[PDB]
Amino acid sequence: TASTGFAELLKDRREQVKMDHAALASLLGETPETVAAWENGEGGELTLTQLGRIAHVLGTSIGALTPPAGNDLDDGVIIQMPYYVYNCLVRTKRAPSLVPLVVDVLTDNPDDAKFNSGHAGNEFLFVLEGEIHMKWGDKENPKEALLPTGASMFVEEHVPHAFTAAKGTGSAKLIAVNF
Amino acid sequence: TASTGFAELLKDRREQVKMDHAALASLLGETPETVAAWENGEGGELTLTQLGRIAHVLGTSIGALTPPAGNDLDDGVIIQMPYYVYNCLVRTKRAPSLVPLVVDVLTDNPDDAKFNSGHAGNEFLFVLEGEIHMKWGDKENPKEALLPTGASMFVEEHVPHAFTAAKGTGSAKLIAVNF
Amino acid sequence: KTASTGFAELLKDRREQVKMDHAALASLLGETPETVAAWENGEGGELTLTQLGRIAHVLGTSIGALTPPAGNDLDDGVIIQMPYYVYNCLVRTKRAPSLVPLVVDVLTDNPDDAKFNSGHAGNEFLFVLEGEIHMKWGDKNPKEALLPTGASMFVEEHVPHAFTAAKGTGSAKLIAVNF
Amino acid sequence: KTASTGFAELLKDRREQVKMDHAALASLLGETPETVAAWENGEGGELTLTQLGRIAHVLGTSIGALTPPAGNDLDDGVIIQMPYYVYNCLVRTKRAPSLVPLVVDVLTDNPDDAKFNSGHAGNEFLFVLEGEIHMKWGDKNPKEALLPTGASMFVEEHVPHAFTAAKGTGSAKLIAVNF
Ligand SMILES: [Co+2]
Ligand SMILES: [Co+2]
Ligand SMILES: [Co+2]
Ligand SMILES: [Co+2]
Repeated sequence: TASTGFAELLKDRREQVKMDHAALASLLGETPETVAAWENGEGGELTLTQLGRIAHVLGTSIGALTPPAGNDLDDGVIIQMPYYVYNCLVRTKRAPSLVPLVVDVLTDNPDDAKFNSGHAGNEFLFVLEGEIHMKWGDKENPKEALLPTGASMFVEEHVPHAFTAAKGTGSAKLIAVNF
Repeated sequence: TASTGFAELLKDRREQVKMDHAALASLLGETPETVAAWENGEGGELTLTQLGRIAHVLGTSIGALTPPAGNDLDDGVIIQMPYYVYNCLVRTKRAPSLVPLVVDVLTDNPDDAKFNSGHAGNEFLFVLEGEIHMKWGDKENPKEALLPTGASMFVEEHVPHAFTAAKGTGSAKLIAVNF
Repeated sequence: KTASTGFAELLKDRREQVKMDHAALASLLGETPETVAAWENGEGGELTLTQLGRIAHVLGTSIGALTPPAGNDLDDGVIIQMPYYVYNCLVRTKRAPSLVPLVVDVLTDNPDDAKFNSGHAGNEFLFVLEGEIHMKWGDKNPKEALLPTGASMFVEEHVPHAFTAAKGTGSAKLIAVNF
Repeated sequence: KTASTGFAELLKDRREQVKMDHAALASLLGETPETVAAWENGEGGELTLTQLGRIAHVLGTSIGALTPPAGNDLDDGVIIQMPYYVYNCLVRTKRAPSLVPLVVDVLTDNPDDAKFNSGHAGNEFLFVLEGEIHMKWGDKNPKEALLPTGASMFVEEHVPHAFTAAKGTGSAKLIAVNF
């Protein structure tokens, strides 16, 4: 469907900027038959660089000329049967930014907490097991919190944060839902 | 800050549609001094109905004339210490649609599952304890799934769904994150 | 669809979303549960801006999220308007509130008097209808350009700008579409 | 900022977001991990549309999410263009791709020949510059209106529309701004 989606979106955009096959073809150094072919679903072998040139001439992005991620749901639902190890939970092309994980935190030395520099999106966390020592903000003088099982947290986009199990408690587990 | 936010947004919108105090005042049956007062932060006693008239004359919504929810974060973070009972987890005015809950499911009779007709937003779920009998789609001939502890699910906006503990297992627990 | 009726429906949606019953919400607002139920029955019209801000606050959201969209002033999808600076306001619509089109008669031809607009929320398209325009933008050390009749321009959000007719040319006219 | 360079950065962001290393991602694409690392070093320019669709698929997202925005063709926030139907394309910008302004010369004055546009993704503002326009919209049982010089109109997304000059009036001219 990449080729098919591109074929449809290419035609819509070309029409939108009032170009006929010949007009777009000239700008790209192609023949109008070649542009007609792309709109007939034959664009599959176009390279990333060529797509960039086409988007440029059409004053838009490759993204605007390609289809959305797709649908992997079953009547609207998708299920997943069951120092840091990441256990990936269910994801879906219908909500690409959703990345939920069960994180096993195996280090219990807060001095050795390493900061993720911040995310582009928000994050919700729940302490599944053990006790977590969370740190955030400025790596040099961070905000901190000892979080027992059952505690929950929200971390806003771009806020640096790190986690370790509470000093000498061995290990802990968190569910992290980035969205 | 409702009054202060309104004062600033009102002035910006009025200016945007090229109205001076007198022009807006006439349309509302008010004096220009009264409109000037609102822009000086004195709009706190305006009623919901009056706000609706002001938004109408300015061709916009009450929402466009009022401030965003606000910031309740501490350097970008907010934490919460620890047939259906809802245990509300952390929420934040910085991401209003985020509503995470620990749901105790106390009914284990799938025949008695009642369908939530669907949400405006998406939902992620994780089976915390026990085994869940999930149903979704058409209440009369639903899709179903038996989900053991550790299973995860995603439910798209407006998809009806219901949950019960697996037949005769007593009770179960889920973390539901609506966003 | 009154302001009261829209609030009534959105208030109920949000209250249920955060799993509060009438009594729980009433306890946070200095009201009885019966009064909260009344609001949900369309009786919130007299609520003040200040009170609406508190309601939004305890529900962890904004007044905007609890009030209806601007409205629909269209006739099956369309709306038609018959026919130093004078602004002739063209058609506007509650279905696209940021759209503010204007025919601007520029009656000063002394660039030295161009007064800068601090920038807009939103983009802007301009088209010179008559005369010659002396345009200025950026840092009020501004960039400058002479725009003859038929010239068109795009100014991105927040870019400050100002204009007059070209020196000693008398007057000019342009159409400015903010969107 | 090449298409290759943008893809390189976004691919790496996404791969890390779903916690896959080079080897894990390589195993889903029929490539070696060294080749995946090369793409992240800017060497993906020859990747085909088909291959990009597969990459997006295994990463649970869209080609759009893995490719750069349209780009910036502005000069400190602005871009300027000097000066049956003939379309004179006015200024456009990659910073607002949906903006397509045009001066349309309408050379047919027989309403019977108005050919309907199935509707647009996006809104549209129109202003009659010369002559009289016979506008049609909705169900190609259409609504109709005569628009004299100076009239303005707004047509919402997806509403089909068509126009000619008013019967026997020769020709007309309008400016159409799609945004
Ligand atoms: Co994180
Ligand atoms: Co639900
Ligand atoms: Co402006
Ligand atoms: Co159109």
